[PDB]
Amino acid sequence: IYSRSKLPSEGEILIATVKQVFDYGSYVSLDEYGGLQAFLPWSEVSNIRDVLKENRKVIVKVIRVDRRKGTVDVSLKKVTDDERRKKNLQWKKIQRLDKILELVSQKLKLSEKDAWEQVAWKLEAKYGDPITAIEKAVKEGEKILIDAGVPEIWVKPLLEEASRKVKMSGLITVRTNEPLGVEKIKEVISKALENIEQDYESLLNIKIYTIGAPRYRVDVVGTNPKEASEALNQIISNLIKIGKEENVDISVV
Amino acid sequence: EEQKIKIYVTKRRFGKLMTIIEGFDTSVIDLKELAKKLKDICACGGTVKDNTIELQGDHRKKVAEELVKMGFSRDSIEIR
Amino acid sequence: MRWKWIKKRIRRLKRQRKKERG
Amino acid sequence: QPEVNIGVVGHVDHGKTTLVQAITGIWTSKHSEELKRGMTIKLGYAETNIGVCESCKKPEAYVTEPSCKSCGSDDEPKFLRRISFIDAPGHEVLMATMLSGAALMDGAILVVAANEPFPQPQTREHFVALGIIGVKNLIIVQNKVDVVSKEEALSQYRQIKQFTKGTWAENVPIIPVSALHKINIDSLIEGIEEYIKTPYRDLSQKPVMLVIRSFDVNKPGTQFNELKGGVIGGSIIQGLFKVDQEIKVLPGLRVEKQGKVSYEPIFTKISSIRFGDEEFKEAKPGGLVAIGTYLDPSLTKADNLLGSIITLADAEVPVLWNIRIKYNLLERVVGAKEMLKVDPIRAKETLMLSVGSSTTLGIVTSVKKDEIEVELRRPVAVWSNNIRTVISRQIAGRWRMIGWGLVEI
Amino acid sequence: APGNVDDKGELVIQGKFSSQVINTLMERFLKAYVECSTCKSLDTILKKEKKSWYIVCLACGAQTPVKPL
RNA sequence: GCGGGGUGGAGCAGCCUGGUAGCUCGUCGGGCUCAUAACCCGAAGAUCGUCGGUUCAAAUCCGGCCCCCGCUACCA
Ligand SMILES: Nc1nc2c(ncn2[C@@H]2O[C@H](COP(=O)(O)OP(=O)(O)NP(=O)(O)O)[C@@H](O)[C@H]2O)c(=O)[nH]1
Ligand SMILES: [Mg+2]
Repeated sequence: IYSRSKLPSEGEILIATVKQVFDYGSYVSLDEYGGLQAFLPWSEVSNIRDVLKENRKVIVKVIRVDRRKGTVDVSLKKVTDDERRKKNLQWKKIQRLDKILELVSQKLKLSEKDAWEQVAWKLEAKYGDPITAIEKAVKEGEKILIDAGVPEIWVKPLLEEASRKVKMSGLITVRTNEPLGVEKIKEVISKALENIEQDYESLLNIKIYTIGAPRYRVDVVGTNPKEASEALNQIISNLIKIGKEENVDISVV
Repeated sequence: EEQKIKIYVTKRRFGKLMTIIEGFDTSVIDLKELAKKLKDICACGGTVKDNTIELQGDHRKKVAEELVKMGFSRDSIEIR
Repeated sequence: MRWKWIKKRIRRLKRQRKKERG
Repeated sequence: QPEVNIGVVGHVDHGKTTLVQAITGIWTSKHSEELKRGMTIKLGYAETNIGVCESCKKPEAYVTEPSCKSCGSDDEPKFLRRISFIDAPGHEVLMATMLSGAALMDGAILVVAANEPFPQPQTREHFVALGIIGVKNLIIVQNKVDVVSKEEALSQYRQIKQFTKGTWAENVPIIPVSALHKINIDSLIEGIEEYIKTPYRDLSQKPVMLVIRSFDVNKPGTQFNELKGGVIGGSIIQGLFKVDQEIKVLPGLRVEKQGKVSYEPIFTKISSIRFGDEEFKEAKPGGLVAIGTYLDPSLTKADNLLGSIITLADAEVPVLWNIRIKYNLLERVVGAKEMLKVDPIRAKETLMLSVGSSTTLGIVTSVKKDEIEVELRRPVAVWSNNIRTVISRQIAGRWRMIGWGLVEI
Repeated sequence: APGNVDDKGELVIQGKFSSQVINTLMERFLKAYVECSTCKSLDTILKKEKKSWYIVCLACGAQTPVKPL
């Protein structure tokens, strides 16, 4: 994912990948900046073996850009979790794209640098995430491509070459006094956790458990961050309702 | 068990010198209610100040004796 | 004043009437 | 399932739990981590099998596992019964639970410490509680003789043989032990195989039982698909429960309406029956059981329905708020280091009324010769007319056993 | 090393080992499977159940759980 | 085995961003008030756990032990 800049603007947030775990930090590579290797120290981290992994692609904020030597430091603490989702959808977009040029260029036998220079940098102009100036393109026409002046070589090879976990959880409370209460719990949970796999669709796994005696935890894990509470809330809603429509009291913390 | 306490004189307003009580486990002991009870024993004003109780005037012995009455270990209490 | 007294009288009454009721 | 309920009363740290450990093997955990630095805090629990070496000599003949080849020889010792214990605590303040616990006992064993001044506060407090409630099948035990002079343990046996005099305790034998090196325990098994006989219980009677624990089995994290039911721990006394019966809990949960109070009975189905770690289809007196239920485990987490009782659904039992006690006092307060003489009851006084397993607080409305009328915070389900009770007063901050009587309806 | 026992209770170790090392390994055997943890008596039994063996002191009465092997 | 912490008498800052040790419990001096408090200013006190290392300079950065505290939350 070639960049139209040398160094990321400091304080910026982006997707990078852990390259090399050393003792006093590790080297990462900012996937949005031609894999621009940078430096990440423990004073910015925090079971640490699954995010300090060899290749899992983390997200971070740029603590320091020394434009001089050409080195960069980042942190993953300093990443708001309100940033951590938005810039987590932006990811799945920016990688649909990657794939596209990663196969068109190849097909066209050229360069992903000339696939990113040409296709993606001028479709930067026409206000937009280029993958959407192509989602209008493939639907509408190749004249959305030619407008911005996208070298009419990729155009068609583009169009035709056109057509993973996140965890979210919640503390609930489920009281009951019914003679066969446990049972009704199992029920309302298995009726409020129903057809959800298709409603707020394809996610990965959902887990409901007791961590207090009335306090519980629901756990939606998925592929698209902003599919999170979408699923989750809905579930938690239908808890209440069906809980509230089957004599079992339920209430979010 | 194991709850120690310190009772000593603490500068205050009109009168002479307040009384400070510290060392209670605030997760188990409600200082608001303790203070209210102590204020009745001393018949003085007082407040919970952070994790301590401050009483107006010198009531060190009064407070210590009342705390023992309330079930707190005699040996956990020191008057300074 | 009569605020005072009314609630003092009431509290006396209640507390004592609590002690009579009990 | 265990036949009988033997209690292990006594002063603090004399080793009650330890003696239970030499007999069964079991510890009471000492848990909540607190108990692990402190001592027994909930009633401990443990069971064991007593067989006998017919084919050899006693007391050693008194075995613990189907194995005689430990003394004399092989012939697989004959099984006499399986018993259960109830380890109380010993601390002057856990009085309110130990009381509670007695309600399940069919007999007891008084663990005195061989290396500390015989009538120690709680030792007595307990003893008289025992002679008061009715637990007349008693065995005194001289524990820490593994740390004393061969003179000392005999002279204590004297002070004991002399206390055990005027009192109701004729030939309540006294078996010195070493709970630490498990020495002489087999003669203890022979005592408890003689004197603590297993009482008959008419089953036909109304199914009635006392509760003293209850847990949320469910592990931190078990999914909802297999949330195992609410679980009620306690002891049966009269009747017998069976898997799949319809049951209720009394007085049961109270509601809240703007400062009001209102208890009411909980119904459920006996999901399951277990003694020790092994499951049974039915359950009969003597022992503690645990009852798997179908009710929201919230309802019985920490030990909520403590002091509650379980009976036949659609059964006739009073949930009183106000009660008629007939009654008597001790002349002394055997339980303070000080023996100060018991002041007679003044009305409008708060007293702990220990009824059955439950522990409730209440205020005195009536003061006659031996019939007072009490008003209670939490209701008492009075299952019989024969309801023994135990009465206490906050003497010096800590509560103290002062007298008794009989519930009256 | 391999070996079995005489019909007359003798141990024949199919290997010529130094008298010493035998003891060293033997005491280690005592430590882990015979000696009581509580008091060190050596006057013990050795229970066995599904998968848990225990040392059982005839003096102190305690049970040192040992790795069934 | 991990990781947090030893700073005037007590209880807490300051340390990854090396040169300035800050805050509350009473003391002492001077103000304000007719006077007491309160409030204000000025004063007493710290080998910063120890044995050394790097540096111009170490409370501060790197290692060596000595006590102090916690570790992924407990069982019919
Ligand atoms: N030397 C010796 N020590 C013993 C003996 N019995 C118990 N102890 C010791 O006494 C201590 C107290 O054990 P514990 O059983 O908790 O006492 P307890 O009386 O059960 N506590 P609680 O009164 O609360 O139930 C243990 O540390 C044990 O080592 C004995 O016969 N000899
Ligand atoms: Mg104990």
